[PDB]
Amino acid sequence: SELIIHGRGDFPSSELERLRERFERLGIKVRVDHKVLTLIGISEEEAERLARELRKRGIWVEIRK
Amino acid sequence: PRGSKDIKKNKNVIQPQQLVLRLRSGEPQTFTLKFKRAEDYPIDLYYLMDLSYSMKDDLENVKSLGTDLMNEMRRITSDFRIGFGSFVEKTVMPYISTTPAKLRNPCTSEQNCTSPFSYKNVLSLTNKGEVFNELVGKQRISGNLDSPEGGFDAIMQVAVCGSLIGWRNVTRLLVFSTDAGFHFAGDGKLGGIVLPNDGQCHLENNMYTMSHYYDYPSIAHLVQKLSENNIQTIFAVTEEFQPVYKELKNLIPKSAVGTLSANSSNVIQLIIDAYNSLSSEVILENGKLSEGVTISYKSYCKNGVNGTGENGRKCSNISIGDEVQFEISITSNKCPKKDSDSFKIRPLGFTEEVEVILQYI
Amino acid sequence: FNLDAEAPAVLSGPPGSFFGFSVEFYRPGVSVLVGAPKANTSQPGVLQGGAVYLCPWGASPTQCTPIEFDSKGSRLLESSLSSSEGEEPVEYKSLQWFGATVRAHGSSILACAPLYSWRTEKEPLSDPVGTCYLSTDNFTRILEYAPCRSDFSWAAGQGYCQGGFSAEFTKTGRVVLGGPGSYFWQGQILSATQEQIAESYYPEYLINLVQGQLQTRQASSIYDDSYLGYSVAVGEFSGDDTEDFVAGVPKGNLTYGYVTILNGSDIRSLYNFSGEQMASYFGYAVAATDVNGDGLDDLLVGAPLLMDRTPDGRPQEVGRVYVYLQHPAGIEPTPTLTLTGHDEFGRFGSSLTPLGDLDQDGYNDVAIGAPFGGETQQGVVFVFPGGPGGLGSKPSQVLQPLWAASHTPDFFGSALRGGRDLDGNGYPDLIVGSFGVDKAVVYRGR
Ligand SMILES: *[C@@H]1O[C@H](CO)[C@@H](O[C@@H]2O[C@H](CO)[C@@H](O[C@@H]3O[C@H](CO[C@H]4O[C@H](CO)[C@@H](O)[C@H](O[C@H]5O[C@H](CO)[C@@H](O)[C@H](O)[C@@H]5O)[C@@H]4O)[C@@H](O)[C@H](O[C@H]4O[C@H](CO)[C@@H](O)[C@H](O)[C@@H]4O)[C@@H]3O)[C@H](O)[C@H]2NC(C)=O)[C@H](O)[C@H]1NC(C)=O
Ligand SMILES: *[C@@H]1O[C@H](CO)[C@@H](O[C@@H]2O[C@H](CO)[C@@H](O[C@@H]3O[C@H](CO)[C@@H](O)[C@H](O)[C@@H]3O)[C@H](O)[C@H]2NC(C)=O)[C@H](O)[C@H]1NC(C)=O
Ligand SMILES: *[C@@H]1O[C@H](CO)[C@@H](O[C@@H]2O[C@H](CO)[C@@H](O)[C@H](O)[C@H]2NC(C)=O)[C@H](O)[C@H]1NC(C)=O
Ligand SMILES: *[C@@H]1O[C@H](CO)[C@@H](O[C@@H]2O[C@H](CO)[C@@H](O)[C@H](O)[C@H]2NC(C)=O)[C@H](O)[C@H]1NC(C)=O
Ligand SMILES: *[C@@H]1O[C@H](CO)[C@@H](O[C@@H]2O[C@H](CO)[C@@H](O)[C@H](O)[C@H]2NC(C)=O)[C@H](O)[C@H]1NC(C)=O
Ligand SMILES: *[C@@H]1O[C@H](CO)[C@@H](O[C@@H]2O[C@H](CO)[C@@H](O)[C@H](O)[C@H]2NC(C)=O)[C@H](O)[C@H]1NC(C)=O
Ligand SMILES: *[C@@H]1O[C@H](CO)[C@@H](O)[C@H](O)[C@H]1NC(C)=O
Ligand SMILES: *[C@@H]1O[C@H](CO)[C@@H](O)[C@H](O)[C@H]1NC(C)=O
Ligand SMILES: [Ca+2]
Ligand SMILES: [Ca+2]
Ligand SMILES: [Ca+2]
Ligand SMILES: [Ca+2]
Ligand SMILES: [Mn+2]
Ligand SMILES: [Mn+2]
Ligand SMILES: [Mn+2]
Repeated sequence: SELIIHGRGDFPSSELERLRERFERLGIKVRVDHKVLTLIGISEEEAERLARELRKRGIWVEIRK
Repeated sequence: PRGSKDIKKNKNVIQPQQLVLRLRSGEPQTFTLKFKRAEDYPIDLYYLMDLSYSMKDDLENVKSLGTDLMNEMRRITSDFRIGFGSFVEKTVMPYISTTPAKLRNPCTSEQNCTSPFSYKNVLSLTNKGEVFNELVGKQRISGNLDSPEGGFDAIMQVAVCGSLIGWRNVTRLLVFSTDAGFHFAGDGKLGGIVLPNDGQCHLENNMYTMSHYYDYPSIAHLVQKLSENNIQTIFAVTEEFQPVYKELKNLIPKSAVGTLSANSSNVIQLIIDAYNSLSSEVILENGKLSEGVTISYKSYCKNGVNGTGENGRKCSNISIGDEVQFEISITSNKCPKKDSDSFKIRPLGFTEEVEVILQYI
Repeated sequence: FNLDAEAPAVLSGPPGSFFGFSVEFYRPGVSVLVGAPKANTSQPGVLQGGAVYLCPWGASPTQCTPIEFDSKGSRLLESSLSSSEGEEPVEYKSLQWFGATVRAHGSSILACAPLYSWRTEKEPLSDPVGTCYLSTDNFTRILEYAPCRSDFSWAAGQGYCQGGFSAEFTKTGRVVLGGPGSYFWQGQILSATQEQIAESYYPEYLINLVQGQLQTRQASSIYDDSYLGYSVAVGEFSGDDTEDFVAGVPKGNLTYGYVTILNGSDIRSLYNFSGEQMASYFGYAVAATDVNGDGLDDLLVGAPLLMDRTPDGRPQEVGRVYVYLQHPAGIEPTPTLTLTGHDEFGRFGSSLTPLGDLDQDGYNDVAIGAPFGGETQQGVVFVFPGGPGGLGSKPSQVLQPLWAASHTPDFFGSALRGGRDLDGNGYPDLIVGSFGVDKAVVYRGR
């Protein structure tokens, strides 16, 4: 249902800024408290695909049902 | 009969350089000596740059800052020494992912990164800037787990490792770059490290090896060693972490905090201001004096401050563009020999010197 | 002033084993427990697994036999012991610092292993959750309690929890554990009674969820690197009889640090106590006792790295200890009294402990450690007496090691524990850890 991305612990914030820009360009709403980027209202298949891609990139992400 | 005075040869800025004195018994002869400092100060600088994974966004700024700093050192002073080092964090379990795969490349799998290292002295101090530009350009990032980085170990080793780093008896500077906070003493207990940092130099092959054996140093320890070695620290930290390092600046005397960005004017301006504020002391010496001859000194320091006796030989505050005036009186109780004599009066640690010729009637 | 410092009983363990790193009493007769983080163990394939030594009292204190809390070595991995090439331990018990925190209450014992780490089945990541064993009813049965060994794998969750870093037993037997490294080093306080652990125990599955467990919730990302739970203590601050938790946060507020008081039934923060100086470890060690004898517990907070200007203006590292007295309305935010060290790099206030009514005047006393104090930097332990106006500002007694200084620091006074009538003569006694030279001296009150 929801995808969480953690840009913390010795990680360049420019990465999180560019992911926020990329997802926002595709119309998926995005919010962030300080560096915890999350996606709201995303389908299960799309969320799983994005999570797999980001894990391949090496970012730690979590999926919430 | 009476004494006389005259100057043989004089030069404009040590204004008088050759004069002859026709002394007499019981009649002092006094002459003036004007000094103005013109030699440029010598300077040493060591640039310490973070290289944790958080530096990926800021690496270009660090490199450009290095080149601009070298250019300013060349432009401002004719004598300069420059070198640099790097650091990420202690190499123990809580601070680095210790799985065998991630020792090879703690960054992401796609990227290639060098393995972590507590501290690596890349280049000892040297007077040639071309190697500094060439070698800084080859640096590559390295990975680490926790957001704070172990820079204080690097600062400790740089402060205490005198000969290996190449520090000399000269004004010293140390530019520190980082995108994240800092560890300090007491953090090592998480990784089972409890021995406090002894402050000794444990560099082997230009690398810190006892990172896993000694805890981080406390700020008081760091302050003590920096003050002992007379190193002025300049923190070229990112705009994000300005408040924490500003609070740190109060504890450490004689330091300033700049801003790290594509535009590097702030830290350069701090360097120039630090150079301009330097000052020296002028102390006048003289060669061995013949018996039956006595000398005295007077000092006219800046702001009208004046001294006599021993204080006449010394002026404890002088900077570029400043000048001082000395009054020296020479007296003789007899005439040891008809033939004249030559004596040299020069300030300590300078090449320029005065020659005085004494004649006894 | 009556601790018999002329010839205290001395205990010694194997060399280079950090014997005496953490000490505690035991009284199911009476005996003294000593932790040995680096001592070798007989379990197979474990290098420096660590052990806890039981040194009985009354007889000649010279047995000091170890306790076989565990015997199985590094446990293997299911689906890799067979149908795969080679073995792969699922948990790495080597260098786990077992026994780094020995706490006992009645017949139960808790021995935590902060550095225990384990490779997950889903992915090969290895993280140090830490684990604690729990003996119950005089070693009748032993339960492994590892609440941070949950399904949240990486440091983003409870992966790097290092649970069991600091622990304490409440009056009702409820266990408390301080995990500093949970949630990107935000820290976490975990607790659950012995009954709940026994009910939810299931050794077959490495991942077990204890029913009724209480734990702090994850906070915003701004609070990273707080190290909450670096040091833990318990006292009655909420007015109700239920014991309330106290947790140290040495790096919570721009490294100034603070100490929190958590409700003992919900873990909702009740008070905050800000630090004084940047990077001082305000919260290195905490304690709660009734120093002024009013009947309400009073907080004490350590700060070893605090520096102050010398008489000539030179800054020096002395350390400081603060005292907050609980008025009937509620604890004040400012420190009612502060005690400062004298030795440079002394780490004064790095280990606190109540002593009970040692002087026997109706007022409780307190002992404050100083691992690197003294002329030779061997270490020193002070004893500050209580009184109606609060804790006295002049140490009543000063305790130093008898043996000559070696080539390495002794860390004398780095771990203390007192307030139990060990000798049985009706006065409290003190145990001082000296793990630098692998010794743990015991003092007795005349
Ligand atoms: C003593 O000092 C300490 C340290 O300053 C204080 O502790 C911190 O106080 C702050 C402020 O009160 C806390 O932040 C608030 O936390 C609560 C509770 O959050 C938890 O429960 C939520 C229940 O709804 C839950 O949603 C949260 O989880 C989500 O959100 C967090 C973000 O925190 C996110 O990281 C998670 O992944 C989840 O997505 C969490 O489990 C929360 O209700 C508050 O939310 C407010 O948010 C905005 C402002 O951010 C506001 O507009 C809203 O209306 C809402 O009120 C806020 O996040 C913090 O958690 C405390 N702990 C720490 C470690 O920082 C303590 O309070 C002081 N005590 C005293 C007595 O002074
Ligand atoms: C627990 O037991 C293990 C295994 O017996 C001990 O391992 C030993 O550790 C020491 C130091 O870490 C090693 O010492 C080195 O030995 C070589 C040759 O033996 C010597 O040339 C070196 O100078 C150094 O002294 C030692 O090899 C190693 N193994 C053995 C069998 O001793 C470990 O030290 C024990 N731990 C404690 C706290 O006693
Ligand atoms: C960095 O920014 C500062 C301020 O924005 C620039 O400062 C100006 O520099 C020019 C010459 O480079 C001067 O003529 C101006 O007087 C300066 N103004 C101020 C307010 O400082 C600086 O130039 C920038 N750096 C670079 C390399 O362009
Ligand atoms: C509680 O357990 C301890 C540990 O076994 C008992 O103390 C001694 O343990 C050693 C083995 O380590 C035995 O050899 C001794 O015989 C034990 N003491 C006695 C008096 O038997 C202890 O006895 C146990 N508690 C009780 C009440 O027996
Ligand atoms: C600490 O928490 C306890 C409960 O966990 C509070 O005590 C009572 O809790 C019940 C519910 O369990 C409430 O209905 C009561 O209202 C609580 N008592 C009061 C006086 O409100 C206790 O209040 C909490 N501590 C503080 C200081 O509020
Ligand atoms: C967090 O730290 C800040 C900075 O120390 C505190 O803000 C003020 O800090 C100064 C220190 O120079 C104190 O004199 C003030 O009293 C502090 N302000 C207040 C309102 O007390 C801030 O208080 C700290 N907050 C917490 C929760 O620890
Ligand atoms: C110092 O000497 C200068 C030069 O003679 C004179 O003008 C000035 O008044 C003197 N000041 C003092 C304080 O003696
Ligand atoms: C030292 O000399 C400089 C320049 O001559 C002057 O600005 C300064 O006031 C003098 N005194 C001190 C204490 O720096
Ligand atoms: Ca309560
Ligand atoms: Ca009280
Ligand atoms: Ca008393
Ligand atoms: Ca007694
Ligand atoms: Mn970093
Ligand atoms: Mn960055
Ligand atoms: Mn780090």
